[PDB]
Formats: sequence, structure tokens, C-alpha cells
Amino acid sequence: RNENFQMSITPIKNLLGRDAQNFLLLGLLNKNFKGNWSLEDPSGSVEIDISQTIPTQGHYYVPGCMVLVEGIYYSVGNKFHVTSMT
Amino acid sequence: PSIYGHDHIKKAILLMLMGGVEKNLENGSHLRGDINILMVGDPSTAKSQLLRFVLNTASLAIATTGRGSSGVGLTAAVTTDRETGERRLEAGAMVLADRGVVCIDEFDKMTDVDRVAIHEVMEQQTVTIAKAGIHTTLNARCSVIAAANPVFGQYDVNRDPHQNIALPDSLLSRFDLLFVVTDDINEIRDRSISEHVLRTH
DNA sequence: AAAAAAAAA
Ligand SMILES: Nc1ncnc2c1ncn2[C@@H]1O[C@H](COP(=O)(O)OP(=O)(O)OP(=O)(O)O)[C@@H](O)[C@H]1O
Ligand SMILES: [Mg+2]
Repeated sequence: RNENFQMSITPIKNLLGRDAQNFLLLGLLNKNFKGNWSLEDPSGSVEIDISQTIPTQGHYYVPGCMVLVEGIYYSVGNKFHVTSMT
Repeated sequence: PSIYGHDHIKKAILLMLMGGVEKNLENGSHLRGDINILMVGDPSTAKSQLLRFVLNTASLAIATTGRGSSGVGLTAAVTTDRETGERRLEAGAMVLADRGVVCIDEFDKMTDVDRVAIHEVMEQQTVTIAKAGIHTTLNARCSVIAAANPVFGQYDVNRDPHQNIALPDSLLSRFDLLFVVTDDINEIRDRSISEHVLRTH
């Protein structure tokens, strides 16, 4: 319902067949059973790359909070290289 | 346009539908003029659909199944006319396709005996009937396209090509082009083909 | 004359 959003988000499960392309997605932020950072969606779940993430200041980024994730998928492994989070 | 990939197969079909000219010589007898193409591959790789498309788009073609045919009845038959009371030859499946193209499915499942009936046609493009007092040579200058499955359920790329194909080399040497197709699993191709097939439906 | 089922090799 936001005024700005009328770019469109993409479900997690639709990230399997594409790579080297930017995407926007949101979901629950938490830790997997292995111990890495993952995002959850009703469609599915992916992993998170944090090494080059610039977050929007003014928020308490805590596990269990919905976050808008922008980054580039990589099908070489399963790492979603996030470039910003808000 | 509804078949994804197989571009070289499409080019081969295009060149086969309008193949080269036949040659005749006062001393060299006769030279074959057209092209025959055989394809082998693991199941569910869109061979029969391409065969049906070639049937639909050709000027003249006849559909034939390996299991549902008999070689002796494929070329000619002996039938007694009810009016004249005499027996006359009835044209077989391949004779009707003179100057046309014949498509055969389940070729590797087709009986070995009748295979020789095909080889004769591949030899001089003429069938000879000598039975019940009729001695005639019938012209059949058609091209044949066939698709067959390997001996195993799926193609083994690590094995001898002769090992994977049940047909003897004697007739395999006749075909000008041999094509082997495999459905290699790749997520990019899987997504592309899934999008295409969903678009078609 | 040509297709289809049965028992023995
Ligand atoms: N590249 C493709 N584009 C579109 N449809 C395809 C493609 N590959 C396979 N198919 C689909 O696969 C299905 C299998 O078709 P078909 O039986 O004719 O294939 P085949 O490779 O000839 O298989 P078989 O060995 O069983 O005869 C079809 O419904 C066809 O639409
Ligand atoms: Mg098929």
C-alpha cells in the first residue's frame, strides 16, 4: 500500500533460475539450523551475505524483524549478496 | 516455433525437405539425390512432435509405426478384384510415398525381418515383386526419416556408440546424418524451457 | 494370398 511501491518485490522461490541480476525481497530474518543468516518467505528461504551491506541508520536490526532486502543473487552457491537493508 | 532449441535439427529438416538433384548417366547408371536423417535420444526430448510437424508441413508424407507394420505388406500386396476375377498388385505404404518423405517411429522396435525390406529401398530405391506370376519393379524414390531410442532406458555417453544402438551398421551407414540428443540437467535451461512450455499452454 | 494364435524345438 506504500505510495513509492506500486519497484515490485519478488518471491524467494522465483530466485532459483536467475543470477547476476538485482532483486528486491522481504521476509523474516533469523538464523538457520546450520548457523548462518537466512531470510524466510512462504515460498521458500535463502541465505544472506552481509560482508558488504550498508544498512539504513536509525533502526534496530534484530532477528525476527521484517527487512527489505536488495541485492544480487548468485547461483554459483546460494549467497544473496545484499547491498542495502531497510 | 513451439519447440525450444534443436536449431540445427530445424536446419537439417529444411535442407532435407528440398534436397539435391538425382543423377543419371549412360555408363554410371543412377546416383542418389536426397537426404535421410536419423535421430536417437533419451525419452521426452521432442522427437515425435517434430515428426508430426514434418508430416503436417510437407507436400506429401506418410506416417508409419515400426510395430504396427509388416514389411511384405509395406511394399506390395496381392488382391483379387471382385469384378474382373483376377489378382492384381495393390500398392504398399512406401510406394504411395514416391517422390515424398516417409516417417517411421519406434524404428528400433521394428522387426528385424522387415528391416531388409527397408534396406532394398535404401539400395536402389526400387522394390521388386516376384510372386504368384507377377514380375515387376516398382519405383520408390522417397526419403525416410526415423527416430529411435537407445538400447538402455537412457543414453550412456561413456559407451560405444555402436553399443547404444540396436540397429546393425549395414543400414546405419546409409543414413547421411546421425543425431544424438540428451536432456542435460541445467537450472538455467530448466527455467527457460519451463517458461516457454507454460507460455504455450 | 496375408494376418494372428499355439506348442514344441
Ligand atoms: N524443447 C521442447 N519444446 C517443447 N515441448 C517439448 C520440448 N521437449 C519436450 N517437450 C514436450 O515433451 C513431451 C514429450 O513428447 P514426445 O513424446 O513427442 O517426445 P519424444 O522425445 O519424441 O519422446 P519418445 O521417445 O517417448 O517418443 C511433449 O508434450 C513435448 O511438448
Ligand atoms: Mg516422444
